[PDB]
Amino acid sequence: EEKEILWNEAKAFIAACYQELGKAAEVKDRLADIKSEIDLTGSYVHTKEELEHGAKMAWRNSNRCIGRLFWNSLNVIDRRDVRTKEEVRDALFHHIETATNNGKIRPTITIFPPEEKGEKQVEIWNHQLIRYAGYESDGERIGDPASCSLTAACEELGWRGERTDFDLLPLIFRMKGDEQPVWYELPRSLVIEVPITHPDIEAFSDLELKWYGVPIVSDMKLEVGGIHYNAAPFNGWYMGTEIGARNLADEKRYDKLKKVASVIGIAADYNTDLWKDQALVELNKAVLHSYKKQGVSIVDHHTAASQFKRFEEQAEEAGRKLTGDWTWLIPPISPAATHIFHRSYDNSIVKPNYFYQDKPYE
Amino acid sequence: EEKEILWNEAKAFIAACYQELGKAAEVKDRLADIKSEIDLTGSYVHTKEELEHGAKMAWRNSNRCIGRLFWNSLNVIDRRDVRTKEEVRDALFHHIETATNNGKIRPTITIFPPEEKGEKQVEIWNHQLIRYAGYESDGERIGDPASCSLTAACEELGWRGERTDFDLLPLIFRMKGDEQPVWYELPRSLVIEVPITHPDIEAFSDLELKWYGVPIVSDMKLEVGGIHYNAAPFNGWYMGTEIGARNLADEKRYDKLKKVASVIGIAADYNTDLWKDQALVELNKAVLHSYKKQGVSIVDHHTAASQFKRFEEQAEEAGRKLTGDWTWLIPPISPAATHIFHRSYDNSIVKPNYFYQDKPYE
Ligand code: HEM
Ligand code: HEM
Ligand SMILES: CN(C)Cc1ccc(OCc2ccc3ccc(N)nc3c2)cc1
Ligand SMILES: CN(C)Cc1ccc(OCc2ccc3ccc(N)nc3c2)cc1
Ligand SMILES: CN(C)Cc1ccc(OCc2ccc3ccc(N)nc3c2)cc1
Ligand SMILES: CN(C)Cc1ccc(OCc2ccc3ccc(N)nc3c2)cc1
Ligand SMILES: [Cl-]
Ligand SMILES: [Cl-]
Repeated sequence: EEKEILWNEAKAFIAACYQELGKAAEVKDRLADIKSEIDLTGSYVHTKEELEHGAKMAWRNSNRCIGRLFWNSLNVIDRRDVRTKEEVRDALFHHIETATNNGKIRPTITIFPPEEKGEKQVEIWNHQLIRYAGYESDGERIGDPASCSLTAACEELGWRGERTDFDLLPLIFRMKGDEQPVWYELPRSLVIEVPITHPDIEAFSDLELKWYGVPIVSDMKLEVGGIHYNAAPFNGWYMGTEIGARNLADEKRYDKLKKVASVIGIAADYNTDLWKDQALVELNKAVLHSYKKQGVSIVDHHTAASQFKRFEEQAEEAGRKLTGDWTWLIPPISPAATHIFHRSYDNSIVKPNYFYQDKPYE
Repeated sequence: EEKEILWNEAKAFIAACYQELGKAAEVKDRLADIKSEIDLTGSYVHTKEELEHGAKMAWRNSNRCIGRLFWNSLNVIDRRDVRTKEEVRDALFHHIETATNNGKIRPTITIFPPEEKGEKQVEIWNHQLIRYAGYESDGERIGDPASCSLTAACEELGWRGERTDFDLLPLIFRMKGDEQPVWYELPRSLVIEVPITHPDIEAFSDLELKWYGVPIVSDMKLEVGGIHYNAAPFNGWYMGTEIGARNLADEKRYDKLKKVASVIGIAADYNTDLWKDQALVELNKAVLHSYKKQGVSIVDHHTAASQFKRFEEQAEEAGRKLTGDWTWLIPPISPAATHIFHRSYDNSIVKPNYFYQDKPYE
């Protein structure tokens, strides 16, 4: 039964992957040797080539991703050889370093041993390798409320935050066999942060806003040809709106719009003044300015949309069906100013792809 | 066959309508007398009460409408008695007047004779009773490009525009029997227009922007209990983003953002400056300011969203399933700053409702 769903997903993936790689004749035999390995072992192992390309296809099939134009240049790191928690830690540390690249961010994925029996070899608890802690107790809100449950979990395991609004969470993951995860504090020299300043408004620094340079999503499962890589953190660079329009602006996140309106010198009294909209623009301007000023890669939502239009064009030209999630592709500011808003997308799920999986904490 | 689909839609509507009206016991007999009239005549006629309430239910079921909180106060004008084109014209003229109400806009619908055999008694060509003409010929673009095909149609029928960017289209509709529609120029005293000025930036008047006060959508079919009112123009007041973020901003409409950026004194050179986003905010501020300054009703998208949240609450409280089209409910500016963005909606079609129908021109 499980042996079957593995085989069908394998046939579909190998065919498409070898087609794209210009190795269509190699299919027949590779497909045969896989079928054998399935019968014998209950699973099969990807070559470096299959895995690298699979990860790339997976990004290409991510309906919600506006940044897909660069799918083919993803930097794939094959860490299926790790066996220990020191290795997992060091691989994660290394991911941060090479992906950050002094600010010239390389879109990178580190791939760990896949699920065996549906049994995890490694299980990463972090939502992102770099994120800020969050604390809610007795009317006191500190840091990122989205990180509240993970922070409280780390604090059960012996970690303690300094309770600034920007405490870096430790790396926390669990190895197969161990009932409890381990956690490792992050070396500050590895983590680039960007202070938020405004190009025109000097007072903007009084808000003492900052964000981390590299978003490294680490809780999603990569699925390639019937193989489940539940631990495979990947990154791109940020689109400014992620920081300025959501992380810093959402009421249930940092909720800074009222403070932003104050430093930019406008009233936050009437809906008709559109002070929130104005706050959002200046904050988003601020974010872009600050990242560029420091040498940390970032894209604005207009450029991002232009790139994604090219992705649409490149897709049709290659004879590939395009898939997308309109509700996630439009940017949270001025979406009607992008072509994305004015067309529709098929939201079908094609594999290889990245998927949600259940959290171990909570 | 047609007699059947009419009966089932009638049973569903009368039941729900009499339930809401507190007349549940009157159903039995009203339903019986309808069934008779169906057998005898092939159709049935709504009472003033059924029709009024039906129009209200139809608005309430409009998935794409953010303004549904006020569904129950819709002002229904019953003009099923018109037989002539002078009557149709005068009813349309009257709609404009009472709905405008010196700027204190009354949400109004005028209801004309429904389709008989699926045969129209009246067929309105205007998309809205008040709209601006549009001209595209030889690299010259004038007025509203969305009105290009209707403008060219009116010009076939003997109308001629002055070719300003704001020529008011004539009312144009066709009566049953007549092979061709008629057109009637709009009396300027009936049409309120609002010049666009900015509260802070005096130079904004140099753009010589204006818009009409009352959007009166006139090409949709109202369906109430199996009866098709193909001619039933209705109106609300504008949400500012409709004018500032779409009509005036869309490249395929008035396309004013570059001009807006110039008068507000910012460069329109780099995506990272977010000059479009900034332009959009000031233009939208300008629109709201100008409507309020003149005494013409308008709502901003934040207030509109707050009202729609109340509509959600009022719906659940009344034990009614809520339906909505997320992609149309979010406003085209700062959607993530409204609760609408952060939840989902069922997009099922419930009748009574308003529907698209095929255009007679084109
Ligand atoms: C290179 C720069 C990239 C940019 C600018 C970019 C941009 C985005 C943005 C803005 C989102 C929406 C995030 C949200 O609203 O929560 C997104 C979603 C996503 N991106 Fe990308 N992305 C990039 C690279 C990548 C890479 C390298 C991968 C994986 C190999 C990836 C996979 C995804 C996935 C899976 C989602 C959806 C996650 C979900 O459903 O919650 N992206 N992308
Ligand atoms: C009272 C103030 C009202 C406001 C502020 C309002 C707001 C809106 C807005 C902003 C839209 C989206 C328009 C677009 O993006 O193209 C919309 C759609 C709609 N509204 Fe309303 N509305 C109001 C009253 C009404 C009334 C009185 C009716 C009918 C009785 C109505 C029926 C609809 C329908 C049918 C649509 C969807 C049209 C389509 O699918 O293209 N609304 N409304
Ligand atoms: C915690 N999850 C259950 C919710 C969740 C998981 C992954 C998510 O990924 C968003 C995402 C993924 C990849 C990205 C790559 C680059 C970029 N700038 N943003 C990116 C943003 C979002 C929400
Ligand atoms: C694939 N296309 C040819 C068909 C198609 C394209 C865009 C579609 O909708 C995009 C869209 C989404 C939201 C909107 C909200 C308001 C508005 N005026 N237009 C809006 C338009 C629908 C169908
Ligand atoms: C020409 N049609 C095929 C496309 C089309 C038709 C009606 C449409 O109605 C939009 C609409 C409808 C009712 C409204 C009521 C109030 C308001 N402020 N806007 C409103 C906007 C939009 C597009
Ligand atoms: C009905 N809810 C309990 C379930 C539910 C609510 C909102 C949902 O999505 C809203 C939504 C739409 C677009 C988004 C784009 C980006 C982002 N970070 N979140 C976004 C969230 C999905 C499911
Ligand atoms: Cl993030
Ligand atoms: Cl309009």
